[PDB]
Amino acid sequence: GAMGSMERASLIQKAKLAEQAERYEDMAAFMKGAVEKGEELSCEERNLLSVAYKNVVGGQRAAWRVLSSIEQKSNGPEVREYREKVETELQGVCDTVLGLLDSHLIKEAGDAESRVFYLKMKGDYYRYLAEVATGDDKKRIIDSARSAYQEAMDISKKEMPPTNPIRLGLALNFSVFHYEIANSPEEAISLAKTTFDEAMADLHTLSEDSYKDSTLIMQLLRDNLTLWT
Amino acid sequence: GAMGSMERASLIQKAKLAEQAERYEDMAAFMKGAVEKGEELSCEERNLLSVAYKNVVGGQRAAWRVLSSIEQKSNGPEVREYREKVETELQGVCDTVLGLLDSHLIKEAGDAESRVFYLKMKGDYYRYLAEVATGDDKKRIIDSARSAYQEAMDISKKEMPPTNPIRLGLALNFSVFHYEIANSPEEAISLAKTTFDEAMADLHTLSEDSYKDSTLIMQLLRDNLTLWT
Amino acid sequence: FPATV
Amino acid sequence: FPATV
Ligand SMILES: N=C(N)c1cc(-c2ccccc2)c(CNC(=O)c2cccc3c2OCC3)s1
Ligand SMILES: N=C(N)c1cc(-c2ccccc2)c(CNC(=O)c2cccc3c2OCC3)s1
Ligand SMILES: N=C(N)c1cc(-c2ccccc2)c(CNC(=O)c2cccc3c2OCC3)s1
Ligand SMILES: N=C(N)c1cc(-c2ccccc2)c(CNC(=O)c2cccc3c2OCC3)s1
Ligand SMILES: [Cl-]
Ligand SMILES: [Cl-]
Ligand SMILES: [Mg+2]
Ligand SMILES: [Mg+2]
Ligand SMILES: [Mg+2]
Ligand SMILES: [Mg+2]
Repeated sequence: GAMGSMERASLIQKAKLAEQAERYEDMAAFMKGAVEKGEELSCEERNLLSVAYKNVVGGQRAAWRVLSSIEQKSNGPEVREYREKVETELQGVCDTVLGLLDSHLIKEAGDAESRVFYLKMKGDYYRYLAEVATGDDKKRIIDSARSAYQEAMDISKKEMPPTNPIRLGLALNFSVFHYEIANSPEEAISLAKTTFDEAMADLHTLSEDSYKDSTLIMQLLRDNLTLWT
Repeated sequence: GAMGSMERASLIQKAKLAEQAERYEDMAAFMKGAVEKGEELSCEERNLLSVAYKNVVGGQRAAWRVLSSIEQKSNGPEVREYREKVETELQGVCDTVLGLLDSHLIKEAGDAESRVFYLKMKGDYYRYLAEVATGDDKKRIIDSARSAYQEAMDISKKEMPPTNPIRLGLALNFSVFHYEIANSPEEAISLAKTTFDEAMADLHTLSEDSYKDSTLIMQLLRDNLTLWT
Repeated sequence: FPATV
Repeated sequence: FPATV
């Protein structure tokens, strides 16, 4: 790792500076270096890791979608080659994240909160791989995302209240998986609705701060349901 | 050059695809490869080169400003180190662009339109170097930007009408140089006003398309003057 | 395109 | 910050 010579605390600090500078590729590299120090991550550190790579892969996905649409309208080799270039870099980022989860974030995560967070991430990055996959690896990728998401759901329902923001975001993303990847829009709609209603009924238990956290994600569930019905 | 094995036409095509995908680092790399083929650039190709690197260095400048402000409020080594990292990458991009202009875009540019375009770029990238420079290299950088801008101005006034969009943009940027780099706000204001008024008086000569081109840049001159008075 | 977090 | 092109 090019970050192996930097102190863990300095890597975290620089990840926070990169975030403020909207330098998400740097941020992700700093957080990768932090993970590779081998210690567990705190909640804030998990959020830093997730924000960094979500932004990196998000830009790659947006670019891939633009190029894929151009490629589709066109059907020279240039559009395909350049789509393939972006696709390969995107898969590389996903493989990097999944590698971090497998070596060794998931196995070392004892607390429910951390294990759910990382299994959700594993579902997310297999989902991003599935978006660009074509073939027999596609089915295996899709089922792998589902298994990670469902294991995270089972833990979150045992160990977290229905308003917990990681539980809510897991459900939000798994719902999107059902709708856009698994061709299961009724499953997606049922999951977002049940998640929303269960959280609504639990809001009475929350402080003002927790209420803010939970209703932010509940709004995204409602935003998707409005789009889907 | 990593792009040496790709056809010139394919590099241009991929630069246009990168632009649509908002992949400006790729775009700049494709256009660098195109320049390095050794042939002159057309107007569209010059615009592609300029847009690509303007976006790359623009992001670097925005990040540098965020980090420099944090550094300033703080006055550990981390903020300085990371500001220095971004600064070094920014200087590297500027050195790359200036290298392309010197090997050999400027010397091969016979037409006034092309020579003005490249001398304006040379002023711009020395200006970006000046923004981050501290010391005796700072003065030399500033005077170098001024000389490039002024040579471009002299050519543009001899060879282009006052509404020509490259002439207008040169004047816009040289005005900004005077205001923010040379500590010469009256020079900046005088240049933007005279440029604006001369162009206003020439709008009667333009087709509907040319009128659109010119008034777009005239609006930016007015935007800056409003900000400065 | 739908929201995810 | 002022406009440039
Ligand atoms: N630097 C960062 N980006 C974060 C630092 C911490 C943090 C955690 C614990 C302790 C201290 C800081 C974060 C906790 N998540 C949020 O606040 C949040 C807010 C709005 C929306 C979402 C959020 O998460 C995903 C979606 S995000
Ligand atoms: N058990 C809880 N309810 C939380 C405990 C902590 C925590 C804080 C400090 C230290 C340790 C834990 C939380 C930090 N906030 C978030 O993560 C957060 C906030 C808003 C929205 C989202 C969030 O995450 C994904 C989406 S939420
Ligand atoms: N791909 C691109 N980004 C461009 C391709 C061409 C082009 C040139 C000649 C022939 C064909 C295309 C461009 C000419 N500039 C503009 O239109 C323009 C419009 C608005 C504002 C600005 C502009 O320039 C700098 C500031 S920009
Ligand atoms: N002599 C002229 N007036 C032009 C000739 C050509 C041209 C077109 C095709 C082929 C060759 C030249 C032009 C292409 N438009 C631009 O460059 C342009 C348009 C709007 C705004 C800006 C622009 O550039 C910087 C800022 S402008
Ligand atoms: Cl390519
Ligand atoms: Cl650094
Ligand atoms: Mg140490
Ligand atoms: Mg443990
Ligand atoms: Mg050839
Ligand atoms: Mg020539």
